[PDB]
Amino acid sequence: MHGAFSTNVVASKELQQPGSARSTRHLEIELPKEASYQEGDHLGVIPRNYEGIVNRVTARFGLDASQQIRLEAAHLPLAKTVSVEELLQYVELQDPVTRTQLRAMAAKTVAPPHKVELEALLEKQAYKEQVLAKRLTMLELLEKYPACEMKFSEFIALLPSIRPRYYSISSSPRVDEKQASITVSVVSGEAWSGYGEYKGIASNYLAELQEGDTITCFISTPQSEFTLPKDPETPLIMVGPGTGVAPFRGFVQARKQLKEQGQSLGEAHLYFGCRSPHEDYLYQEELENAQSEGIITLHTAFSRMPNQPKTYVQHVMEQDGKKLIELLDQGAHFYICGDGSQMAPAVEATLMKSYADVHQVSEADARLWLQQLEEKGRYAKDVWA
Ligand SMILES: Cc1cc2nc3c(=O)[nH]c(=O)nc-3n(C[C@H](O)[C@H](O)[C@H](O)COP(=O)(O)OP(=O)(O)OC[C@H]3O[C@@H](n4cnc5c(N)ncnc54)[C@H](O)[C@@H]3O)c2cc1C
Repeated sequence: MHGAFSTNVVASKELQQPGSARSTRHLEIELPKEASYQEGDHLGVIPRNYEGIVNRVTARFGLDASQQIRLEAAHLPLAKTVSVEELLQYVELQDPVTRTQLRAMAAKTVAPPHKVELEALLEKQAYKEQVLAKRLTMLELLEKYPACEMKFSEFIALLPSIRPRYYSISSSPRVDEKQASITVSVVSGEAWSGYGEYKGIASNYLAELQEGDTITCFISTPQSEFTLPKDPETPLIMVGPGTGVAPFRGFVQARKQLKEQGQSLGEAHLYFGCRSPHEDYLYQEELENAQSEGIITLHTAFSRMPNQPKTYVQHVMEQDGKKLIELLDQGAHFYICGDGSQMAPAVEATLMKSYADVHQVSEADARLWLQQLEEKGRYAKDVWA
């Protein structure tokens, strides 16, 4: 289920502070009559490959972007004439090199030591350590091996089809049913492969869009429900550092409308973490206003404030253990969003340890407690790698 539609960008702006070395974007997108969404839904984005990486390919093959050509034997337009540059928007250009890809290159290689090296990469250990660990691509190996006689049409056909990227919708449909926002951390750094500068495909595509540009996307609803309790007095604990705040911005906007409609709201704790308020404290103004209107209680942790200890949300949670565990005993829902590889597990461990300490039980009893909480639908994750 990818029921995709084309539509316009209504806003696009930077969320980090002037002089941050990093970027996080906020985009507002319009939705057509047929689409609709709910808090905790995702936007599926079909991205385009950026100019830099398209030019690296046409340069390697000595081709002009506009050169029309036709293929025949990825989801490629076959038996149609189509330029090179548009063919190149159908495929992934920076996935690790596959074993099929390596064999194809080896077979077209006429410098013998270079063939020995490409074949070396097929072995189990080398493949794990030099290809997969560093995310070494076919493109980077073609640039390294200019006398590999592979040709464009064989290149294009060996590549995977371009995949969508998911973003947690950061707005509530209770404010505007036909407009949705996303919050996009921009992937950028030195390539782990060693070949220059790395840019994440969808995130840099999204970062470069402007008001009036079009975008192809669809609404996706996750198998794991990530929604507010049915009763607005049921207490919430939300942990969402960095771009993890995204779905909680939707939660905040929802609660704010429910209040404006006379509903009473219970406690809602938002644990937010970032480097610094001088840098990446996304939506600070909105979140401080929300807190002032009693929509949330806000707890921050800063990793890089001069003259302060490095603080993460789990450290703050641990200080607040007693209170957070009493809340969960009264029927609170707990939510985590953001980084699933390090932050989520550590937050989970701190929650269980708070339980163990408060209720004087074993770690096994604390683990069973969390298991039961999840099975009741009260412990939800919107995390990613
Ligand atoms: C359910 C879900 C919800 C999500 N919600 C959000 C969200 O709300 N906001 C958000 O910003 N993202 C979100 N993501 C992540 C998002 O979908 C994209 O994966 C992310 O934006 C990166 O995709 P990309 O195309 O820009 O980069 P890609 O081109 O796909 O590259 C991604 C890969 O590059 C790797 N990489 C990173 N740095 C380097 C480097 N220097 N050298 C080599 N490789 C590197 C990454 O580890 C990753 O493996 C979500 C993901 C999921 C699954």
